[PDB]
Amino acid sequence: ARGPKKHLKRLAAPHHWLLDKLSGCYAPRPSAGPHKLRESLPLIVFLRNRLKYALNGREVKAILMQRHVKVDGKVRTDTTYPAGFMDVITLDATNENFRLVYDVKGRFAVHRITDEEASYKLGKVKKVQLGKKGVPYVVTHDGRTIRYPDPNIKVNDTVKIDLASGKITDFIKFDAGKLVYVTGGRNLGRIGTIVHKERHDGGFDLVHIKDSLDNTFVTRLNNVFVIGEQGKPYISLPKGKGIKLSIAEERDRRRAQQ
Amino acid sequence: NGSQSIKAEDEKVVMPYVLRIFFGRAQVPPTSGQKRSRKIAVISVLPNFKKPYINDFLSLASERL
Amino acid sequence: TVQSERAFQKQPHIFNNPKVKTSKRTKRWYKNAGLGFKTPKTAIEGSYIDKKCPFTGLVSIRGKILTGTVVSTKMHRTIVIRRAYLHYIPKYNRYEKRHKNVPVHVSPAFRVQVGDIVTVGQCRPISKTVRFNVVKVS
Amino acid sequence: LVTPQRLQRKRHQRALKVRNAQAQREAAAEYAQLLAKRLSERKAEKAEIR
Amino acid sequence: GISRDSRHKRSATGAKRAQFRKKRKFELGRQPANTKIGAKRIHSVRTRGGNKKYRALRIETGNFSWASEGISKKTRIAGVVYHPSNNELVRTNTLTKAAIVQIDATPFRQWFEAHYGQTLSKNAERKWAARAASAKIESSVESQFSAGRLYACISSRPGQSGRCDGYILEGEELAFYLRRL
RNA sequence: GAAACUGCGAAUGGCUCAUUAAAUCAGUUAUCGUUUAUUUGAUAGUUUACAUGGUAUAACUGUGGUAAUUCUAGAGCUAAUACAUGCUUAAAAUCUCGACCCUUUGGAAGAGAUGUAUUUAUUAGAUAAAAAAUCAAUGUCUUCGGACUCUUUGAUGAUUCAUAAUAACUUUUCGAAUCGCAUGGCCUUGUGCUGGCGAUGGUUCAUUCAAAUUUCUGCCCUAUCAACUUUCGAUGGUAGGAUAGUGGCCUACCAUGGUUUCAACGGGUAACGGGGAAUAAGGGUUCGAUUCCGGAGAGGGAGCCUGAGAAACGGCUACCA
Ligand SMILES: [Mg+2]
Ligand SMILES: [Mg+2]
Ligand SMILES: [Mg+2]
Ligand SMILES: [Mg+2]
Ligand SMILES: [Mg+2]
Ligand SMILES: [Mg+2]
Ligand SMILES: [Mg+2]
Ligand SMILES: [Mg+2]
Ligand SMILES: [Mg+2]
Ligand SMILES: [Mg+2]
Ligand SMILES: [Mg+2]
Ligand SMILES: [Mg+2]
Ligand SMILES: [Mg+2]
Ligand SMILES: [Mg+2]
Ligand SMILES: [Mg+2]
Repeated sequence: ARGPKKHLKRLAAPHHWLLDKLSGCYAPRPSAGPHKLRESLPLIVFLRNRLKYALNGREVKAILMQRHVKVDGKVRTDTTYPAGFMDVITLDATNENFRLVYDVKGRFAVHRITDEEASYKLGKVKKVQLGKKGVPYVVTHDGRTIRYPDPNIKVNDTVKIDLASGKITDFIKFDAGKLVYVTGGRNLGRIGTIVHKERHDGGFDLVHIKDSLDNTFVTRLNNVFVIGEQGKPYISLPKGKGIKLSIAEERDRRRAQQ
Repeated sequence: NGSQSIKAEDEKVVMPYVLRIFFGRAQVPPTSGQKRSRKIAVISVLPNFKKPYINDFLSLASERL
Repeated sequence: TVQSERAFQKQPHIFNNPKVKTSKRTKRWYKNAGLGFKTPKTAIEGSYIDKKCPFTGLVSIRGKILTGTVVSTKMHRTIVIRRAYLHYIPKYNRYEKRHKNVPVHVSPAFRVQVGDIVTVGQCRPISKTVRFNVVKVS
Repeated sequence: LVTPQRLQRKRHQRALKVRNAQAQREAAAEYAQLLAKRLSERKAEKAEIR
Repeated sequence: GISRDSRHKRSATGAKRAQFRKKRKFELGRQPANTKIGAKRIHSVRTRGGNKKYRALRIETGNFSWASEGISKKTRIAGVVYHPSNNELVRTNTLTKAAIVQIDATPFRQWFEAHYGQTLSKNAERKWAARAASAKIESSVESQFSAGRLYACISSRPGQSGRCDGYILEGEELAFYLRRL
């Protein structure tokens, strides 16, 4: 190619969007934004294919141009705005607030939240560095640059960002016994407690996570997101509480509830 | 001692012009980075001048006072 | 003799102030490559200049670390090592011996002969074929 | 043409600039106070260890 | 015409590679700018991205730094005396990085006069007495000062930045280059 | 609201498999080796003003050439978020140069300089743990004797890293002369002062879409191809030029190197590579131009403007047909 691509075939689109393979030939390409392409849910798919509010792309554009959709407390109008992990989607007319969280199956789940819990978000500190004029700043997983951080905040910590002011309200250190959420890999969507961090200089760090059912799994450190202390999450978790269930047990539960 | 420098015989006529032209450049508001280096250059050339001419340049500054 | 060359060999941006004359030995800058690769004392107290030395030059060791046997040392400040391995043929369910010759930059702080075992670390492209730099000898 | 809208825009820009400067200074002062308090506490702990 | 691709070269084993593709813009090269002493002539070059480069076709002044005294003054370049890469640049008086040049000493000499009150108001006397200890300099630099032309080394790249900055040779630098001269 | 200027797009998409045998491609690494329009978040009291020019033109009026083309010549006009210029805003601190009283332990009116961008030189960026004596400079203090404590420094496995500071430099930048909607608040009642919700621009950093190079392993037939590469760069060192940047990528001087019976080099390929498809009980054997990913091309070579992004071809120029 001679430049950046602007099209996305349906088959090449991220699996977890759950797009029909025969509805069309192309899929929404998320525009550049806070989140990466493969780890983002564009607003069109959220409003049309998940909430079923809009029947087709044109109605989604009609919704957005009315300025009813807010992402992280700011109005967005791009149909392909890449909403992602820990972003708050507010629809005032419906009096609805959503937080985008992966369910156990690894897909973004429609999770309804109260307004108070919608007042803030959580961000993984991706970088801590001194800016120009000797001003420290922190860059989070969603690309927010926050100046004058608390000095104790280090990389891989979690910061609770208030959306109204864009400032850090509190922070959680990455330590053993903390509650964490998996945001990548085959263990995507699971929740557990840290047990031990293996360090490999010049390589990818590994973290052992024990679930509430005492099952253990190892995951690369880049895919871990600290969300609180054990039993005291700082956000409301989706149904299932991040517990992975075997196929047989899922069958049993499904038959029972039916 | 520059190759293109004013000859000693011709200094007496030319230097009064040279002193006055530089004076205005010192009056440039020394405000932007290029404009600030300009003022430094104007004052930096004074040692090249003979002391009597330096005295003349100082005299011009105090004339307005 | 260090200064055996048309241009002066100096470590860039290391200035020995003649006026102060604090010490007779010229100021020398050095760094530890990491990964537990001990910087040899010859580098610290040596007099050579080398911009491609991992300990005194402007080159960083990052990426893969390999090990090999020195096979050739006939060029200046570089060597060629031989990495041998076994490739698996599934049809015959059997292995085959294969080898690859890797050129590696060696700093003068190390003295390497033909046959010894050297561990090397990846760095930026030094030359047409050199992409590794010696970091331990044995 | 010189119109009151242009004057309003100019004034608005100047006010925005001044307000931003003051807010930055306030944030810097707050961070300085926090750093000083942390420093004093760490020095007190070091004195206790001695 | 000038290209920086590695494909046209032979492989390490000596094989003659075939043409994988046509030349690409992102691996281009441009003609050298043989900078020379003369009235200033600099023309811009639009490079990759929106960035810009400055080509020093002609130049006669440069900022030179006396490191020992930690000063930098602007001075005309007398000429190129010795270059390590190729002597033809010395014969042609072409300016490039690392070329050894001769520059006038008048600004540096005047600065040293003013700062130290020695030769190569009570406020001036006090300052001079305070700084008198550091007045002594190398004999080699003083001899050049007497001659009026100092030896300097260009540390900038005129073909890229459009500047001709440098620093005064000193100590082992000066001794070695004097031997080569 | 035609036309035109301006901005943006046209480098996506679609098509084909000619070339390509460690090349592409698959998996896996790296950028402490570099560019990045746009999106997202930060970020710039340090720069006639009740607001500057044609250093200017299109569209348009009018006069014309050619057989012909998305051909255009002269003259007359007129705009900008085009082009080119150019001010207006707190205090303090610090560092220089310093008239002058005075010979002190000196002091000191004043005059200067500081944001960013580029270039260079230099400095800081500490630490495995404890105590003293002096030389020089020289600062706070008291009980005039001597005393002098809590004294400042982030990140990485690793850096000349982030950042800061000193001295200068620049055909050298930037720091809003832009636009919509609306008419609130103070009064000394002035078309006085102040003021809201947005759009579009703009330096730098980070993020995102990307780009470039890159580490390890893996390709069918051929030994009746056994030595190849090196004069005209082949292997490596040094310095420079160029590049967005590393690098024989190229230049100058140097050495004589580099690959190979563990199959180099050369030849054939009805050779784009892979996910995959067929058969088979299993091993294997064959197919994969062809719905997705990646690469290359637009009749064949060569070379470029523009632009963040092209060696573009529904962009341009030559040559060959
Ligand atoms: Mg790493
Ligand atoms: Mg072949
Ligand atoms: Mg390979
Ligand atoms: Mg755009
Ligand atoms: Mg922006
Ligand atoms: Mg006309
Ligand atoms: Mg050569
Ligand atoms: Mg080089
Ligand atoms: Mg073919
Ligand atoms: Mg095939
Ligand atoms: Mg195929
Ligand atoms: Mg093409
Ligand atoms: Mg055809
Ligand atoms: Mg072409
Ligand atoms: Mg096309």
